[PDB]
Amino acid sequence: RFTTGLVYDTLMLKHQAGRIQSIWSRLQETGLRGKCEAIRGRKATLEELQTVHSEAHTLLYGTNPLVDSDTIWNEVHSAGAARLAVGCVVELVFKVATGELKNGFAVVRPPGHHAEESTPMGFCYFNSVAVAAKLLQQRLSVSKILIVDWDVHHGNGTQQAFYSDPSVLYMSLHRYDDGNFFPGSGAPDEVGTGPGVGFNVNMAFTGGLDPPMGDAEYLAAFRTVVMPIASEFAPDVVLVSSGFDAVEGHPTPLGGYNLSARCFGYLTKQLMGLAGGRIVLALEGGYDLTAICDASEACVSALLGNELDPLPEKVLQQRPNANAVRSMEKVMEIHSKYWRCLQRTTSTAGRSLIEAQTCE
Ligand SMILES: O=C(c1ccc(C(O)(O)C(F)(F)F)s1)N1CCn2c(-c3ccccc3)cnc2C1
Ligand SMILES: [K+]
Ligand SMILES: [K+]
Ligand SMILES: [Zn+2]
Repeated sequence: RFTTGLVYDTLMLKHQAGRIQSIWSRLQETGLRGKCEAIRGRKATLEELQTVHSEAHTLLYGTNPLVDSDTIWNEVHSAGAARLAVGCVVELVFKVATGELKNGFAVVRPPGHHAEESTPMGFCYFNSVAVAAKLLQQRLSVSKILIVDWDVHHGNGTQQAFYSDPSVLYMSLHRYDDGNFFPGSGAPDEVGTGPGVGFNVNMAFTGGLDPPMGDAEYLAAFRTVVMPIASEFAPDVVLVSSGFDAVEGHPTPLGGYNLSARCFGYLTKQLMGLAGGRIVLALEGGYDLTAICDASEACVSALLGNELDPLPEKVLQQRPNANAVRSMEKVMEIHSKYWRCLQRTTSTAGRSLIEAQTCE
């Protein structure tokens, strides 16, 4: 059936209910699982992993040496789970990209976007989303790939992986606060290198939690930075590093923002307007079970084409806070040098959604 894909595998579970098991259960209980096609995953091959990572890294963490969660064998299993997470994502990406499925959501762990060429970090061993993109390039010759990363932390590995490639547009929305938030990378001025100059976009929020960024601020960032640039780029496939740690309920250092889960349904629906709807979302961060389950539900519902719960009038009427406007305007200023959609006008970043619409 030409519909929404899901990927999930119990061999990724720690105990052999955590995050991915709670999400899977929510999708079952709400009936959304019933409307999707659940595919079978597989371990990534060592060669696939080596499209992004070094042979030495892949051999060390990818190979089995041959479980109490409070021993070193917990981390050995997590590295195994990571190898499996990459093959689950690759499989879903290819089924959507070939037209077998319309779109997809990958319920996987551990996350991948912090993993660098030969350095695991931030709970990440292998960069699943980056590996998928490389394989779409090398095996299907896909001309344009947009990667959107809306986990609250900068996706340092994915930026690295494509920093000189103009055929892949990497766009990260993250808390930055002038280099004082993990992992410390992803300044707005990091725009790419060589031929890839201008094809790396760091929508970096600065100013701290005075006040925290919420729905109005991210919707405005999408209106002003993400969709204008993404539309002009005109990708053939969209991949999303879909972390949900920006949702309300994730405290100050391991989160700090007050997004609603509902807002991610709307962000998804917007992204569904590109690439003919060829979109796959892969779970990254977020850890509050209720928040990540609410958000995963909202995203899958959007992908299935269901009618979304209307955002509260309060959100639609809210002008973004001054820190958010300052942050958006700094990003636009830098990227006007590279994108026609940012050269034409002056900033309307301070308007609410209704105001932006009314003035059009
Ligand atoms: O910010 C992170 C994250 C690592 C990975 C994060 C993620 O992006 O949400 C991912 F990768 F899991 F999806 S978020 N840190 C910094 C704080 N931290 C800690 C803390 C230790 C002491 C006090 C507060 C936090 C343990 N491990 C970490 C990793
Ligand atoms: K991000
Ligand atoms: K790039
Ligand atoms: Zn995160």
